[PDB]
Amino acid sequence: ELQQNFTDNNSIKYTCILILIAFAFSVLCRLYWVAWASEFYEFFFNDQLMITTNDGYAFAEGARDMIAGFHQPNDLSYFGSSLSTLTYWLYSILPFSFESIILYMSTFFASLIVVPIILIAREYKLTTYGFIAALLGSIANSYYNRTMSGYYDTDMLVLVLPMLILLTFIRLTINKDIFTLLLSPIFIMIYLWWYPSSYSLNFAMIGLFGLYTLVFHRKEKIFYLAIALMIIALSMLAWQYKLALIVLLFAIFAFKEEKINFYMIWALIFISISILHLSGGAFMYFNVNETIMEVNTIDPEVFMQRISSSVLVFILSFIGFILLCKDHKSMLLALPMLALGFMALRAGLRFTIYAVPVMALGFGYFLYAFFNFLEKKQIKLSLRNKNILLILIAFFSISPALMHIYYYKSSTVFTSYEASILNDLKNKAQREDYVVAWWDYGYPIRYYSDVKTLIDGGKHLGKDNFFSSFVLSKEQIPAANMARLSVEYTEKSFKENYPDVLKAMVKDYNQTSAKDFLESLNDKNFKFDTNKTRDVYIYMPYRMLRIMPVVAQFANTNPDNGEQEKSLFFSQANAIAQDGSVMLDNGVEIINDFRALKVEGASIPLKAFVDIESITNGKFYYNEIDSKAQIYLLFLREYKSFVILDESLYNSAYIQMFLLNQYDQDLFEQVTNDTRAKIYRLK
Amino acid sequence: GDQNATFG
Ligand SMILES: [Mg+2]
Ligand SMILES: [Mg+2]
Repeated sequence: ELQQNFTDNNSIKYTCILILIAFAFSVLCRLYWVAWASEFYEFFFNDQLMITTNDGYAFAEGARDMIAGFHQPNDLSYFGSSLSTLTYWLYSILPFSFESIILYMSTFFASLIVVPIILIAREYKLTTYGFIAALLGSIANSYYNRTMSGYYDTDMLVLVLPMLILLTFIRLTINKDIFTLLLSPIFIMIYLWWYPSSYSLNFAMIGLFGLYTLVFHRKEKIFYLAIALMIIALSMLAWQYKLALIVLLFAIFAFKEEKINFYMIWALIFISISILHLSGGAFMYFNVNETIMEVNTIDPEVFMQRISSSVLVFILSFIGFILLCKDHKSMLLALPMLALGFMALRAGLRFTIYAVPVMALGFGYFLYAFFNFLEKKQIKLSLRNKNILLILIAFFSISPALMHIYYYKSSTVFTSYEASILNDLKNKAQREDYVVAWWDYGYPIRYYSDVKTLIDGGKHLGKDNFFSSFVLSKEQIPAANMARLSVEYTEKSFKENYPDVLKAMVKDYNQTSAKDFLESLNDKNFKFDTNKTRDVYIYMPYRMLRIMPVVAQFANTNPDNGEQEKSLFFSQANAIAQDGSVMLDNGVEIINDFRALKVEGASIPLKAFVDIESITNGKFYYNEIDSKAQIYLLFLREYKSFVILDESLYNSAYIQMFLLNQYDQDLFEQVTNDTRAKIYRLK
Repeated sequence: GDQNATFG
């Protein structure tokens, strides 16, 4: 059991048992969050847990539509998407419900990385260390997080595929066996299919592979053939030309023994790169980039963590990677994927992922590395002891990622309540009907309602967010006007191809600027030169409260000149203490009988205090204070939650029509009403 | 954190 030599074993059977254990383990772990989120009712729909990233419903939707047979005209469905396609294959191949497939797919597929980890390890005659590099790599924070049992987004193979490509590269370097020639341009293709954006990453890995062929291999044949086939796999050529051209250029090389000279290969290279060439190789709005969670920044603490779940382990891993490299050279071929992770630090939070698997092999090597110092600096160490030491070093370094997984308990994109509200919305609304909501929501809104939306997590530039921002944060009447004009003109963009929709409306209402247009959606009696084609809704859920500032900013940003119109003072927080001095999270207090706030030392007069007791019914008590102030304090007793507004947010169609349940009845109709969310419709 | 959502 424990006295056997595991280090020096690199056998088929062994490698596959370690792949089995590694994989099974990486799956068991994704699978605690299910052990936890099932005892919670708010997390279920159609008798199964729901998805964990907005992004997901993009594909879900799409796939569902693929399962139907068709998606509608000009609604933005991901019918045919990589992920959609694969879900809809595995669906018609399996006895499990869409929701459960959609659910566990992430868990399955992303556990595959555990395979190239230990395989590459094994190329380096270090399998057992690979096993470790992969237990670690299949759990590390960033990776787990973007790959939970819930995460039905493109991310499940984003690191499996290039990591396969790289073991491909290396196996070519070492064994120079021809099967590699078929695999890397195949992998490189699949990756490119199943994530259009891996483009640059692939380009880069190929560049490297070439400069590297030039250094360490400027003589070997197979290699230029490979650069050329990879390069062909990169370009944009009907799948058939690729598969074909590859297979011919393969057989000729396997069965033509040796007879091909450099010049004709450099012509294959030049030619192929020509294929590449033939293929490809004023109105200002607020910026959606200082706004996306997934792309927020980091304190290098969490950088390290995210990449390896332990700063000490990060410092061990970096070193292990350095030695591994300047001990093997091929591992050098990982550099791009390292760099991407590091790009995180200035590019985004969501990039650390790229640097997990590599920095794991690194770590693995360091153990080998280290266990050398011992055996090689003369240190009699028996096998019982070496194995116990390995197992402990390992459990020790992995446990942090375990802990993180325990502590990492997401809810769902939405709760049952919200879903079912939307589903209910399906049977009331027509498939061509537009729903105005914020972009965070658009996907779910769509998967659950089959409706069309103005903006989604994909269509969410400042220019696109402007409308949904406006309808939701400006005054009721003008909001009610945007809704109409934004939906209609968004449906017109689909034929007349407006580069700037807002500008379209403007030039189509003979207004000289954009503030003259917008200060003009006020007057309830509004000319309508553009026709009514479908019914428009507006979804206003409690959840969007924490975001009201961020959402409002966009319409606050005057399309004419970048500038932010108003001041925007807003904040939602909870109570912690009372004597009558009440402390609020954000450091704001409520003092002298709900009249004034201590906002960083500054006492402030409340223009009033609103006390809302029934969101559903409209029952509140408007307390008047300092008629000559600007800051409103609200209390939602149904959510024991405090709010802090300024006049214009107090008057924004959302706070007005949701929190206070008051809405101009000749403009709207309250289609749905719940403490959790409302839905209105234009008349 | 890791989700294509708005904050904050
Ligand atoms: Mg995503
Ligand atoms: Mg549809």
